[PDB]
Amino acid sequence: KTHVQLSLPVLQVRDVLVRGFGDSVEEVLSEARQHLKDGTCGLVEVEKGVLPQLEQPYVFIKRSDAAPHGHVMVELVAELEGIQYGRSGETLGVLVPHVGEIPVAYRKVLLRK
Repeated sequence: KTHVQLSLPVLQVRDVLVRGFGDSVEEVLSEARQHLKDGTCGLVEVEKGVLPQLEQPYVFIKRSDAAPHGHVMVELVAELEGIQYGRSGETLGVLVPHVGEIPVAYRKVLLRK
């Protein structure tokens, strides 16, 4: 399928144990997609002071359209030193590995895969 229905655990930035997916734009997008497929991906909602507490490169989920079955259609955009790789809509948050942190909520998304 070109899209996959996912429910992403929303983590508080100070709980996150693994604060990024790797060391290159290509690696973080790769690893983010693998964790999304394996159900081991969390979401941190972006507010003042969140991103400096996470590791670059960043992987964002961004709204790709204006929401089947409650699931917002999203795609991945990476960012490294202020340059984004991808073009999409509003940020829903930044993806991080999930290694068992307790979430505060779930974000239903339809991921363009």
